[PDB]
Amino acid sequence: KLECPQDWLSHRDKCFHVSQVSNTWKEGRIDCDKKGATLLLIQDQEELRFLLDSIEKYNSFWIGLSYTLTDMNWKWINGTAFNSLKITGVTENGSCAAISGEKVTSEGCSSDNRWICQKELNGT
Amino acid sequence: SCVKKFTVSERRPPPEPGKCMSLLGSTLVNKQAANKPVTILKIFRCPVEEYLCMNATWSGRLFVRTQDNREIIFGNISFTSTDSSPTTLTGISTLKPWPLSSDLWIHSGTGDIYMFSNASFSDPKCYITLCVLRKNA
Ligand SMILES: *[C@@H]1O[C@H](CO)[C@@H](O[C@@H]2O[C@H](CO)[C@@H](O)[C@H](O)[C@H]2NC(C)=O)[C@H](O)[C@H]1NC(C)=O
Ligand SMILES: *[C@@H]1O[C@H](CO)[C@@H](O[C@@H]2O[C@H](CO)[C@@H](O)[C@H](O)[C@H]2NC(C)=O)[C@H](O)[C@H]1NC(C)=O
Ligand SMILES: *[C@@H]1O[C@H](CO[C@@H]2O[C@@H](C)[C@@H](O)[C@@H](O)[C@@H]2O)[C@@H](O)[C@H](O)[C@H]1NC(C)=O
Repeated sequence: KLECPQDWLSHRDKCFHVSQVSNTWKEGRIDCDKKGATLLLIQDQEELRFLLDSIEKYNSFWIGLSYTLTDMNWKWINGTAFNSLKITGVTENGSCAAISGEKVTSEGCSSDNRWICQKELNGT
Repeated sequence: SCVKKFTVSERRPPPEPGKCMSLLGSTLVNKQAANKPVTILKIFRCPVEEYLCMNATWSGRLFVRTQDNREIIFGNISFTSTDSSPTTLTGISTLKPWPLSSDLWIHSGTGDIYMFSNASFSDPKCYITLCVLRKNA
């Protein structure tokens, strides 16, 4: 068991930080890096429902998933390609993903949202 | 004077004449002041390019999410762009009776959405459709 930082949420093999500050997906990404963390990488629906039940939940929160122009595909910031969790939207209306209420929605990267940072275990 | 720019999208190009594109989100205009307990006034803007500098139309739907994950579309908005002039607001329609509290309203001058941070609903967002027009449309 790893000691989790001050005012950070703990669930399974992860530490979570919900921002109160709103900004673009890129500025959100930079902020998680300055904290020695990365944007949220959703493992499963159990991790998702933990956050929903402990988050003000009606607002959108940037997650570590975007449409990368080099790959021309939806990819997690960890390099893993996205599979069906489903991204909701009738149309292509943005290249950046966010948890909207309970659903995962695509939104414009230049939009301003809060974000969830994560610190995950990777050995000893 | 009008210098062509496209910053309302960072990973997608603007439509060619005469195609359209869907844009979802909102900007927090007073971001620097707002990111610094008290109820505060947040100003929001639709994903609309001020210096698009091409004959185009913007048509959007404004909404919030409630405490029970329901989406409330409180209004419609339109803007036009010209090759010679910056983007101008051309109309606003609000849902009557007003489905929200007095803690959110749309400004008539610009199409800016003014909200108090004490609101019992989410930050406003615009579903915009940008249609770039063909030469002499
Ligand atoms: C990158 O992040 C993704 C998303 O969090 C991880 O994907 C999960 O992988 C496990 C198996 O290790 C699956 O059981 C889950 O269903 C996956 N979730 C989703 C939503 O894809 C992935 O493991 C991470 N990749 C690396 C290399 O660490
Ligand atoms: C963009 O729209 C403007 C209209 O706002 C077009 O300007 C007109 O151009 C014709 C000549 O082609 C003139 O006779 C008109 O007086 C102009 N109208 C105004 C109100 O200025 C312009 O041509 C359009 N641009 C493109 C590339 O099609
Ligand atoms: C929400 O806030 C409304 C107005 O807020 C005002 O502006 C801030 C910046 C402060 O000056 C504050 O004292 C003001 O009240 C209120 O009119 C309204 O009652 C509030 N609504 C709820 C649900 O609390």
